[PDB]
Amino acid sequence: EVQLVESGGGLVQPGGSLRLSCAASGYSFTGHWMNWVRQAPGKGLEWVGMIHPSDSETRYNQKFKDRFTISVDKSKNTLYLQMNSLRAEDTAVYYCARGIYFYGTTYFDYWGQGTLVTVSSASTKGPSVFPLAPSSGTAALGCLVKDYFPEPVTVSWNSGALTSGVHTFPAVLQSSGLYSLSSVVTVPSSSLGTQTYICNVNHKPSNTKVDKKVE
Amino acid sequence: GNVDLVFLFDGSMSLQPDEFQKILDFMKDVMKKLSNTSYQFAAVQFSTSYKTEFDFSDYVKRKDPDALLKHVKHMLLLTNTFGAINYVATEVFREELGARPDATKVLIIITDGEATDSGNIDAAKDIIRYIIGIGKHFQTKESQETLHKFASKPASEFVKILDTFEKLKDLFTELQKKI
Amino acid sequence: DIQMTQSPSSLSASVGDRVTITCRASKTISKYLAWYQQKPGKAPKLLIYSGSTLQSGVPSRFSGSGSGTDFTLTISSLQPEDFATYYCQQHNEYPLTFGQGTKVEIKRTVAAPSVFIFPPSDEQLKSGTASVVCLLNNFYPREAKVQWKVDNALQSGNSQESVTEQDSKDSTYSLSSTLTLSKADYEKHKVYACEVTHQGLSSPVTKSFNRGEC
Ligand SMILES: [Zn+2]
Repeated sequence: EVQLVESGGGLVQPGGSLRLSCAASGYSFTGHWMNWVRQAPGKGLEWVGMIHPSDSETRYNQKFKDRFTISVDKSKNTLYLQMNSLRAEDTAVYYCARGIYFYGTTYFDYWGQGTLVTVSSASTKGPSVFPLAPSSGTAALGCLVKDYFPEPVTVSWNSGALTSGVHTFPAVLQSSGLYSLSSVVTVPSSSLGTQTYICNVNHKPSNTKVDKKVE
Repeated sequence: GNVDLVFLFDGSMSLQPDEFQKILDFMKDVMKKLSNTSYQFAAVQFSTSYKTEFDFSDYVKRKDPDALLKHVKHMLLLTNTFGAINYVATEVFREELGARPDATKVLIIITDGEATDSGNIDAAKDIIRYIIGIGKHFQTKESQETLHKFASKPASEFVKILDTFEKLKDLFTELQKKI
Repeated sequence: DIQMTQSPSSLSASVGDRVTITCRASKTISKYLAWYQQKPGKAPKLLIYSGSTLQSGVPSRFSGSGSGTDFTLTISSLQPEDFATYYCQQHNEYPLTFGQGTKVEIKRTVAAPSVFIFPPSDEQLKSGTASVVCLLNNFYPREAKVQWKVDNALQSGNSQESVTEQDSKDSTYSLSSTLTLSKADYEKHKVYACEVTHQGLSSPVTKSFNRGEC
């Protein structure tokens, strides 16, 4: 199974640096070109460049050749991306994708899940989870993950054993400057009181793992 | 002692981007196993035209199977096999490109369909040829027998037809069990 | 240099309809153009490469075609799962350039939102901030008004809404509006009503609770 896992993102101060990682699994690493494609919150995609594991031949988009450096570690089958003097615009999700060099130039067929890089001079903050208790034949209960920076926050319920009727809403930026969002789920009106409902609130940047049982 | 080996692989249109890939990896497993030796390879891709993907002096210079086949591009065309075998015999086995006169010239052909042109390979009379028929077009016997002409006799030894491209890993392991 | 323009920047089509997105190029690019499908929050998935060829795994309903400068992605017989932003990129010269995409949304029948209202948790009261959260589940279209009323007072400037992307199966949205106050202005009032006016709703539906009882 071709697998492209990513890591290394988070919050970085302007004029700072950060090195992303792309751990690939499932194919012969030194046989395919590897690319880095970023995506500005809610915008188009942008190509950064490509490198070839076998010897590190590289080809960049000029826009990124001045600050972005690409390298690799054949030993670990890991792809890296060195970014310097980052600015507000460089905030985006950076994916790494394997690519086919056979036709024309290059088109990508196996992408990674993505990594959110936020460039701001604000400080990381841990989220707080407040229960959204159920009504006093369908009822819903949620978890409110308040004040936390930067993004993102992942939320699942009962270790992921409960997926139906689960809605985790997009993070909303509040005037304080922190983010906040909720995560609700609709369950039978009968299972309440007897069935235990816990959400799992994980904020990676601020390394905050909170488990919150509702009611 | 030393043997110059050439890879004449098919980049026709009946090749899927995944099937082509297995062909490039087979050639990569062949060179890894046979590196650290007298051997010194070259590769030429044929379809309608004929391109040498890397010659003998490029090998001695680079040596890394992977890094040599990185700028390879699928041609998606015809399968002019005759013109290929001749191109390899008068354009590739040359000392300007870095062929050793004292070496025994070998050619491994890898096609997935019947030749698309006509002529003869009398120029590559002194070039031991191994042809390999891959799959789904080499199923009936009338087709398998057409590859006999490109190979050396007995064709019984020099011609190898495979059921699937996934059977190339197998042929690799059959050459790891040989002499 | 190579500007890829896509059209339209978004569209809604009933399940089953034949969709067609066009991506025109700056300067010809032979038949080299690929198409990707980005589901919300996930990574683009290759679909079509070299103008019209289907990737192995892509359902037949996806089709490409065109050459030179004008290409078109043709989704014949849209589905409820086919919800996402469809990107187009050329692979004939560097640097590789992409399009701007086109959000393709699934048009359905009207849907009534189920209103709910949540009284601030006391754990948040011991913080000094109260946030009342109102929920509207599985509705359509996406447009829907929410009005906050603290003892018949329309709370303006102190509310925010969170609308979810369409459901990959069911096709409906969901929203979440919250009201931020001071544990001072909260425990200063009892009635807290959430007003929801949706197309689906024959008449404005309100849910609410009393402070100190909930
Ligand atoms: Zn063929």
